[PDB]
Amino acid sequence: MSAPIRFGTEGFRGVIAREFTFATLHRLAEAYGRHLLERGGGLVVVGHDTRFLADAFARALSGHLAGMGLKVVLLKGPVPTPLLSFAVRHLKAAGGAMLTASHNPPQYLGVKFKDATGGPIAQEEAKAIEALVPEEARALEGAYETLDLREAYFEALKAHLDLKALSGFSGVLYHDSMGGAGAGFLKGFLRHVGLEIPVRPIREEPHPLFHGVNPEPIPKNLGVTLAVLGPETPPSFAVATDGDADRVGVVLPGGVFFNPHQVLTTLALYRFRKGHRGRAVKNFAVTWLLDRLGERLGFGVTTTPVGFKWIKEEFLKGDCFIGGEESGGVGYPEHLPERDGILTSLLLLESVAATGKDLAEQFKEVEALTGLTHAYDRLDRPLAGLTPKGVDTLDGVKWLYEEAWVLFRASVRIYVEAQSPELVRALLEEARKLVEG
Repeated sequence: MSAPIRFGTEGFRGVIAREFTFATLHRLAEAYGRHLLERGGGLVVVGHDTRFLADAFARALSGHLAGMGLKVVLLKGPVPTPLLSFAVRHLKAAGGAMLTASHNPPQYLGVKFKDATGGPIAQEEAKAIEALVPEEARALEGAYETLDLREAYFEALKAHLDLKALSGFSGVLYHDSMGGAGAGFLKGFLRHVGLEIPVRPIREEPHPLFHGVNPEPIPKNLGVTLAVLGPETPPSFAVATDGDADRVGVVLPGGVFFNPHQVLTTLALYRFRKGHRGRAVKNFAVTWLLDRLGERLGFGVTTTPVGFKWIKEEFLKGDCFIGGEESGGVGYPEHLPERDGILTSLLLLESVAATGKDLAEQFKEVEALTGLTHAYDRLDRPLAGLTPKGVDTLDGVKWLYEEAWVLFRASVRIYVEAQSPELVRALLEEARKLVEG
């Protein structure tokens, strides 16, 4: 029969013109509209990133939903996922749909749904929408408004930043947009609040092929940025936002990569010292330095399986101050129960200005306070000369060691954290031979 449209951890994803076609988009639109009408209808906000035809798919989805009876607002131009999520809450909409494949290769596109709280829909809602996908659908049209909420988004951001402290930043901020939707948002925000902090753009021009790399802010896709920062000096640094800017990667002077674990713990420490209380939420693949920081300084740490839905559920409890993943996505409860790479970039900037220490130095302080050294890598039974100290199968299989951890996840992906990059590499080499044949 017709091609079954199965979702994959929130939303649908596929290769453009293969599984992700206008025909499939309209079937998904029908499912989503029926789902919303069953709950009272309302306003729906639609957005898209810079991927090829994302704009056309978004217009098609908007028209279809409008033709079904939903009030629709399509955000003007490519927008970061967090702006779409913000718009949903700001406009008091029943939900939102974002055309994006985030950090995935150029050929992919997908639809990611947000609920009224301005964050990813829960699994239960995802299943409900999936169940309503019809075998066949029509390219229904309808009238809708197209709005620009950039200014309002900037005003919302302002409310969660220490502008006085920010003005003290003495360096330059490089912003590698990777040809993605985060382009111009950092300069925009600063200009919006009259902060004369210089922002030097890198790959700012929107590009469906993201200038020849995957819009995932990791070393293999950051060659150009690692080069630009090579001869730079502290406290200047670069933030690289992914395709839809819900994630960020950092590059320091000398062309040194500052990973998600370093970003998350550095920001957790900074926010904690500013007085924020409650617990930090992290998925299963996040550094154990966060757990240690929490035990050392006095804040709880909740560990969840991989999937931001788990972090959002906890945020809505109202007793959290930060939530993060090993992929660069970080959420701030008092802002939105969503990953926001733009706010993450601005908080990193704030931390450097307020503390007077560049990111590398702030992380060194994290290592001092935790008493642990950090090294990490990912590749997709005792190992090396390490004596195991237990196993944890919350999500996948994690072998515990003294000062080292090895996680196997059959999504096979091997995540390793150890005291040195050399041990990390050795562990991966020995762990690998365990999945060979």
